[PDB]
Amino acid sequence: GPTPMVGLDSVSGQYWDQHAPLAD
Repeated sequence: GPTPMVGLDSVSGQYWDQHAPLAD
């Protein structure tokens, strides 16, 4: 998903996915 990290986001192939104000 949209956050500046890596992994999890296997529904769009992107850079993290896990809600909290760096991960939203």
